[PDB]
Amino acid sequence: EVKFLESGGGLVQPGGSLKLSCAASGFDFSRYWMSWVRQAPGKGLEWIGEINPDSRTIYCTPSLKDRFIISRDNAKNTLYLQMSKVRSEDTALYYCARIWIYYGFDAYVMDYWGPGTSVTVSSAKTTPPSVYPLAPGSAQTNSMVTLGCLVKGYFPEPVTVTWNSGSLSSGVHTFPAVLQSDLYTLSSSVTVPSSVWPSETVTCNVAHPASSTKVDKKIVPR
Amino acid sequence: QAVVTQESALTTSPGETVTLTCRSSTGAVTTSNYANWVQEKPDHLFTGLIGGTNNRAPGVPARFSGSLIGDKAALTITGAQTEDEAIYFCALWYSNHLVFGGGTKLTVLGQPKSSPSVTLFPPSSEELETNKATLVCTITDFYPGVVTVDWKVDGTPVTQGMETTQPSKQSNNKYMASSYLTLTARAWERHSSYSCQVTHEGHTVEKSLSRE
Ligand SMILES: CN1CC[C@]23c4c5ccc(O)c4O[C@H]2[C@@H](O)C=C[C@H]3[C@H]1C5
Repeated sequence: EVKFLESGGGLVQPGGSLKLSCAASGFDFSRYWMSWVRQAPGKGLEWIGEINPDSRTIYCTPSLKDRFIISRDNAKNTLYLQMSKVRSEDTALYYCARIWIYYGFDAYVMDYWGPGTSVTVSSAKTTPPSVYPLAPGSAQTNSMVTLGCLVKGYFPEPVTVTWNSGSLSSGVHTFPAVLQSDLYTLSSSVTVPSSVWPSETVTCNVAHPASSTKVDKKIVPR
Repeated sequence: QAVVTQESALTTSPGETVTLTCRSSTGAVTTSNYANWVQEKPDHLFTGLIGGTNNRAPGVPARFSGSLIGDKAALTITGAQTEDEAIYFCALWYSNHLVFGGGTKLTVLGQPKSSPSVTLFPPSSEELETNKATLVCTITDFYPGVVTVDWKVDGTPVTQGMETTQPSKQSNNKYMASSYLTLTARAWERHSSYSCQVTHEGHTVEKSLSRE
């Protein structure tokens, strides 16, 4: 089985450095060109570069040669990417991919891809979220009502959100985080019968493991 | 400064034939661009499908094929299957670097079309006391998983300070997304009518509120 596993990602300060590794199994790595590709959150693929088997030839996207060095060690079956002078725009998932060259030596495909390793570049300090209620505006009736919980400005990911301490689970939706002003924000919603709220209490519980915090916010009518 | 352009999103049904295309800002795509097609399936699983314009990768199903069509490179799925719902990236070679297109989300209808449930929330009083205001528009239970979101404040579309998540899968296999409008508290106080508008499959769902 052709298989890849990347490592070396994580959180790095702006202006910091790191070295990513892509270990290749299941084929003779010394016979193949290898490439690096990345994907910033919510966005598409961006090629970084590629390197031939004996490292005599490296192609790279011009904007990134200032920061990034591609190398390989065929004895270790490993591809590397040295990242220096890193910047916010380097936050991304980083993938290695094998180059398959077809018969005739004039066609190729990027056939097998690693699962990716995540790099986050940020100077943010650990920051617990500000949790706010989402309640309908002061109010026409339907048989269900949708309530929510704004989990604003925390760092790092993740947070964990529950409703009534885990007791409300059906029809809970917790949305992906967005990045604003160097901090993460997400929301969670839950739908309950109109006859149930506000007669009965509905509360969101938000934990931020990195801050060791866990807070409750009752959803109150406006 | 080569740019590669793809359709943002296409929809087909199982058994139909669909073609995705790939355009170059330098002119016509040629065999010397060695067009590649890469499939992205959920949990960031990438797989090469076509290389060198028209070669299937080893092991790729015969229903996938590549060609040039006019100015453009093309990926054709002849007899689409529901498992082919995915994002497809094309990549073109320009002598010494590779450029990916922006990707095409391909929906292969595997469940009924479902219009979004949209909820708009005003800023909380507690947030306003920090001199900030965030409006939240939640969007659930839609399929296909493609929406466009716009915000208006007293008839002015918002071009700064709005942010929308990419659609993500629900446990019931429909899609969800959220959108945010960031304001100062003074801005909140100085305007009256607020609207989040969600367009899905050519129809707009609008939710609005008035301050105070
Ligand atoms: C993206 N990248 C893949 C590997 C390589 C290549 C290409 C096309 C046809 C080939 O046969 C081929 O092999 C190498 C190299 O010789 C020249 C360019 C590079 C480029 C495109």
